[PDB]
Amino acid sequence: RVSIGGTVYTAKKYDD
Amino acid sequence: RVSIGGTVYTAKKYDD
Amino acid sequence: RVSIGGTVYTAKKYDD
Amino acid sequence: RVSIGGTVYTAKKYDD
Amino acid sequence: QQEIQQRTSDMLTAATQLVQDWKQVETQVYTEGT
Amino acid sequence: QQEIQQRTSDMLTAATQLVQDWKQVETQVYTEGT
Amino acid sequence: QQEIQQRTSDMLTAATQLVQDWKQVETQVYTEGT
Amino acid sequence: QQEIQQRTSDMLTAATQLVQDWKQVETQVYTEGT
Amino acid sequence: CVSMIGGSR
Amino acid sequence: CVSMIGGSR
Amino acid sequence: CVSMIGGSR
Amino acid sequence: CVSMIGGSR
Amino acid sequence: EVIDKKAFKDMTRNLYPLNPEQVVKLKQIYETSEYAKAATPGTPPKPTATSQFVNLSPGSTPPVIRLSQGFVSSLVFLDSTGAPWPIAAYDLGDPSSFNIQWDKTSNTLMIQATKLYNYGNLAVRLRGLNTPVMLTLIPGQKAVDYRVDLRVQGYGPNA
Amino acid sequence: QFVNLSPGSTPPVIRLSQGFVSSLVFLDSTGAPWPIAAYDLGDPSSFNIQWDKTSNTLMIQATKLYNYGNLAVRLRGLNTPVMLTLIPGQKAVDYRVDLRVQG
Amino acid sequence: EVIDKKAFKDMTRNLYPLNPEQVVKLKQIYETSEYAKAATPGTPPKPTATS
Amino acid sequence: RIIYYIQAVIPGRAWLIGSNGSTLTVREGSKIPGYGMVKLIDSLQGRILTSSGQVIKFSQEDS
Amino acid sequence: RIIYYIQAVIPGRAWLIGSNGSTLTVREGSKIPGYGMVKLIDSLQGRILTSSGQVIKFSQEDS
Amino acid sequence: RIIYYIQAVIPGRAWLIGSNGSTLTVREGSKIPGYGMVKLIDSLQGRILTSSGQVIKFSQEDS
Amino acid sequence: RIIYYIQAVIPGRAWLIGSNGSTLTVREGSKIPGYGMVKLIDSLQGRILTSSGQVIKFSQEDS
Amino acid sequence: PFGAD
Amino acid sequence: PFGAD
Amino acid sequence: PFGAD
Amino acid sequence: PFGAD
Amino acid sequence: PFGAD
Amino acid sequence: CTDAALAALEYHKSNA
Amino acid sequence: CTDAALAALEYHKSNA
Amino acid sequence: CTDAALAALEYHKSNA
Amino acid sequence: CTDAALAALEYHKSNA
Repeated sequence: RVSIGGTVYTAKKYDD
Repeated sequence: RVSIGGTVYTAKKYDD
Repeated sequence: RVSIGGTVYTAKKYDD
Repeated sequence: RVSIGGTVYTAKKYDD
Repeated sequence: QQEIQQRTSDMLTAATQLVQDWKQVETQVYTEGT
Repeated sequence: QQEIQQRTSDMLTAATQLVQDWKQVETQVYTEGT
Repeated sequence: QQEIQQRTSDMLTAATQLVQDWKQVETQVYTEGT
Repeated sequence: QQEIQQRTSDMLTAATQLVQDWKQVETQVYTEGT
Repeated sequence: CVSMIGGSR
Repeated sequence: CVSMIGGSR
Repeated sequence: CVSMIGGSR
Repeated sequence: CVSMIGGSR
Repeated sequence: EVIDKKAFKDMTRNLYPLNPEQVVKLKQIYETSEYAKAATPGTPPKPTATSQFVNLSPGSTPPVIRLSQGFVSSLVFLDSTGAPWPIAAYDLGDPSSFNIQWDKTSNTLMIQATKLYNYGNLAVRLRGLNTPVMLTLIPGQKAVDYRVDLRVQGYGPNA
Repeated sequence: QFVNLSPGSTPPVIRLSQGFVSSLVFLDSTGAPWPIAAYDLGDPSSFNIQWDKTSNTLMIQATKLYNYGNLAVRLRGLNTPVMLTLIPGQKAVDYRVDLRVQG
Repeated sequence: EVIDKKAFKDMTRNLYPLNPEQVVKLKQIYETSEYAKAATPGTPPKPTATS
Repeated sequence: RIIYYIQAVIPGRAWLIGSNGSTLTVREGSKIPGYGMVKLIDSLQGRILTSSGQVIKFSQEDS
Repeated sequence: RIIYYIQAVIPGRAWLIGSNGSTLTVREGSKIPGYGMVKLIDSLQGRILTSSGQVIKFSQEDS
Repeated sequence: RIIYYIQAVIPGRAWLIGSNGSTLTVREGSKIPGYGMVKLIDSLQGRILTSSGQVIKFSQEDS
Repeated sequence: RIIYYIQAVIPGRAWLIGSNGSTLTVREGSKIPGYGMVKLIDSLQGRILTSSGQVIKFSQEDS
Repeated sequence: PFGAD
Repeated sequence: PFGAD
Repeated sequence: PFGAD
Repeated sequence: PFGAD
Repeated sequence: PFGAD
Repeated sequence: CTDAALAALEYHKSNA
Repeated sequence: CTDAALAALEYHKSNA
Repeated sequence: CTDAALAALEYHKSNA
Repeated sequence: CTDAALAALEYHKSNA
């Protein structure tokens, strides 16, 4: 996932 | 950040 | 700063 | 300064 | 090392077209009834 | 070292276009009614 | 020392255009009412 | 020594144009009313 | 702020 | 005097 | 006699 | 006889 | 897959070489350059609307019109009673340094100095006047005459 | 603004902005419209003026950033033209100016 | 990222070789030259209306 | 007294409007009634330093 | 006496307007009533030095 | 209470229709009467996670 | 008091609408009745930090 | 890229 | 470029 | 180019 | 070129 | 070319 | 899916 | 977020 | 800024 | 300013 600020902010590992 | 004078004036490190 | 006479006349160092 | 005769006629040094 | 430049060129070629598509704005059309 | 001149060239090409875009001003349009 | 000549040439090219822009004077326009 | 000649040529080029500009006299215009 | 299409577990 | 686009922590 | 643009501390 | 534009102290 | 990430970084640096911060930097520099270019040297002429009395007797000095380059200076001609005095004709010496706009019926001339410091003169033959009105137009002064009310000595067709 | 046409009075100043429309309506001392007979724009490369020939309202768009000039507005019943100085790039932009001429 | 900053400095020096102060310098020099060119040598003739 | 605000400012001249609706124009050194004599005209900030220490600025409801 | 202000000034001539509405034009050396004789005409500053020491300048409400 | 279904969904906004025929539009964080505040808008699944734990989805008679 | 919401925001100016239907436009430092003086205008987030600590944002039913 | 589609 | 967008 | 702009 | 301009 | 001009 | 999205959203909110 | 912007603004104001 | 401008102006006035 | 101009003028007048 990447933010609206232009920088990338992603989660590590999450499963459902 | 850069001023309206054409010179650069930036903060060091500030997180919210 | 430069005067209307065509010659340069500038201040040394002044801050506020 | 140069005169209307075509010859140069200038002062040496005068500050106001 | 060269595959890096090849990949970057490919993404640049895609992105020029993508940005060109995003810049396009079709002007509105007004249709008058009879 | 040469990458610095390459970068300066790219940004100068960008800056000339940006300045040209800023210089553009579309004249106002006056639309009279019927 | 050659950078001096390069810089002088650059600002001379800028200054010729600047002076040319300053010499330009658009003649006034008189619009008559109906 | 050669810089003297180059300078003299430059100011000769300027001075011919200045004299040419001074020689110009724009003829008067007479506008008759309606 | 999140675009759902750029999702990865 | 501040333009928010040039924002960086 | 001063042009404000040529201002520098 | 003096032109002020050619003024120099 | 780190190749993809770093290739995208180099990619986005090449596509937009100017950062969003440096774009505002460049815009501010451009605006400052335009302000420096458009700034007049020294004090701009004071915009004044003056009134003069035109004396046509011999020995009197023709009135002076303070102009400025690219600015409109309007002379309206009035008789001693203050009434309008229409203009029969005008004659502009050195018309390469001044541009004059005048509809042929009215009494108002609008002169724009095309040159910085080149001064000249102007003749204005009014309706009922045998003696033409002589003026000297001088641009580049510390005052710019936006409007001048020239009170000619005679009595015009309006009383 | 109130336009004083007596000699010695400073011509009104219109604050413009590059690419923005500033509309001057010309009114007499009673506040009624005062139609425009003609106008004369010095330095028309820095200002674009739109005006249908009947009304009393002028629309200037500042073409250049900070290049200022002047403008003459000859009204219907006025022998004395109205002189204004147009200055763009200010800290205020006059979207509309109500000019109360003296006559 | 210092390469970006110094490239921007070089870029802005190349795009606008004349500083905002040097621009007013050049404008003043140009106006002075025009004033010298348009100056009448000696006293201009007195404008007289004779009879 | 009468408070003067900047109506418009450029390098050199500055057009001011007071509390009476009067319009004035001032230069680097020029007398202002009540405010003394103009000492400096900062066109970039829209400020005017006068001799009496009073500072002329754009009106609060105008800038 | 009568106070003379500079109406316009160019290198050489200088057109002056007094307090009576009268207009004159003066050169490098020229008689001015009450002000003596013109000694110098500084066109750049808009100044006129006379022999009596009185200096002719543009009017305060005109420059 | 009032049951809200998704009428349409896109990255960002989501147009919802309740049981009363009322139409609303919601963003990443936005108050919904009864459902609390929007916590997440999954546009691909057509889901909306709210703060109260209630999930807003396309109506069964509409998906 | 009177609550002010952002009607529109750009780098620099920001047009606000209050609870009375009044409309203002504010800049970096500008007096707002009740809210004090503007301290910062975040255009990207649509926030306005004032000196009194009150934050002006887009209306809940408008953003 | 989700499983609850 | 912030997180409170 | 100042700080009181 | 003077200082009393 | 004189001084009494 | 949703867990990863919420974790990334909170990571972006905490790290602007 | 806003802390960095305000710090940069005060740095620009103190250093013209 | 202002102090530097006034100092430069007085430098130009004293040194014509 | 004017001192140099007057000195040069008198120099030209004395030395034609």
